[PDB]
Amino acid sequence: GNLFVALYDFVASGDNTLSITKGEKLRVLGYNHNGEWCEAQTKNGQGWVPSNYITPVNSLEKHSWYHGPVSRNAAEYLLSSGINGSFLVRESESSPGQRSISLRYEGRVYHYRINTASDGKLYVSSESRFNTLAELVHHHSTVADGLITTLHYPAPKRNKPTVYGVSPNDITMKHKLGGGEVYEGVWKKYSLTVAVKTLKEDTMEVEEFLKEAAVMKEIKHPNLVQLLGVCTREPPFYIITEFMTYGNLLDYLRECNRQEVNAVVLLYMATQISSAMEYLEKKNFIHRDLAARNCLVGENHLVKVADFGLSRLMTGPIKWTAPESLAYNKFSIKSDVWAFGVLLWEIATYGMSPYPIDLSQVYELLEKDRMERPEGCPEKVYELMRACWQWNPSDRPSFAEIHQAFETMFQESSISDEVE
Ligand SMILES: O=C(Nc1ccc(OC(F)(F)Cl)cc1)c1cnc(N2CC[C@@H](O)C2)c(-c2ccn[nH]2)c1
Ligand SMILES: COc1cc2ncnc(Nc3ccc(Oc4ccccc4)cc3)c2cc1OC
Ligand SMILES: [Cl-]
Repeated sequence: GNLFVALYDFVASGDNTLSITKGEKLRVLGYNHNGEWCEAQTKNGQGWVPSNYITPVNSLEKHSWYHGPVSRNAAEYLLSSGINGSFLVRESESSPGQRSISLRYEGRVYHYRINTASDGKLYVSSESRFNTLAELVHHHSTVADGLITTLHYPAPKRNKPTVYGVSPNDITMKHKLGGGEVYEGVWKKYSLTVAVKTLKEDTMEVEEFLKEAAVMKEIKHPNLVQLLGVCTREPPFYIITEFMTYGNLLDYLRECNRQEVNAVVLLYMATQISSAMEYLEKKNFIHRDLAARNCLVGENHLVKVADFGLSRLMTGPIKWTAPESLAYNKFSIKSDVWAFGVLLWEIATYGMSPYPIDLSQVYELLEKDRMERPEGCPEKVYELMRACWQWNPSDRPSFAEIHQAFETMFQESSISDEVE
């Protein structure tokens, strides 16, 4: 009804950004070039606001139980911390317009489809159809009516929506890491915590460091780290990226509390990384340094991938390479598929050192037959990483194929159930 409602809290602290509290009423006056920001007027003032942080009043997103387009296993992770009656309504990522209800009950997560009849009345069971989705959700929150339990408690959001650009349109240096290249720091103009990477050369050339970053600036995916800025005017070049509070994926995995980080969490991270790699491959970009250290962990196990196009740097890296990448200097997605298979072995092993096996002869060890089953790794997952390690690179599945497998691997089961 011409009005908008804020879905997430946003602190302004920006050029002309407007602070919004969840549930505030907004009148939208316009949008910026990319649409990631929109000018809004509220009872307090006028200013720019992230577009994904607010939704139209007539929108179905105004409801808490509607999480928009959500992966099936992402929804399963969302319901992992729930109780009986915990539920969410999601849009199918593979085919949009298809709606599903994910409902948690006694440790299980059940998925139901909201099918539309010839009348257009959406329904879950054929005996009760409704004109609108809100009617159906209200009815199934009143009685179960064919569901295993009533839709009682909408699931909370996993993370705030990702925005591209700190503004609609060198600086403070904090502590580095501790040791045992990348520093944490503050941007004053927007007063936000960022990560700054310094570098020397070899891969970081004179004109490549600027023309390559232009392609990197166009890297925009929820599971890919965002290149906020670059500073090439000083002998130490600065790479400004988002900040992830939990840091290294390998360090997280080795120190994590496995009761909180269970098999569903592991598949959530794997699906995130696979979707990031699918986005990178579909754009014809090669990561080249895929591994656990180059991934980062965020809130609610939000995983992002960094160090893409980095190739060199840090280095204080043999086992994550393709057999054809170090023998003949290959540049391909399939090498990244091999690195992804090693990464998934690491995830299945909770961060164990790969090939645990003489390094000085590992190449040969591969000319004939690869790591064995981790304890509890489902045979499907080992099969996937097995395909990811092929002597001929053409025989390895695409990252899109890997993601499609991952989503449909446990359609009639649970990864927690299929541990053994
Ligand atoms: O959950 C586990 N694996 C998993 C989860 C999700 C997967 O799918 C994906 F998609 F997420 Cl990769 C794939 C694998 C798991 C549980 N327990 C384990 N332990 C055995 C020794 C004991 O102390 C603890 C191990 C293990 C074996 C070797 N090291 N660790 C693994
Ligand atoms: C809490 O601990 C950490 C938090 C982090 N938060 C964000 N980023 C990190 N690492 C990073 C930063 C910039 C960078 O530069 C590039 C970015 C993309 C592509 C190429 C280069 C590479 C890695 C972090 C590292 C951390 O400890 C290892
Ligand atoms: Cl929306």
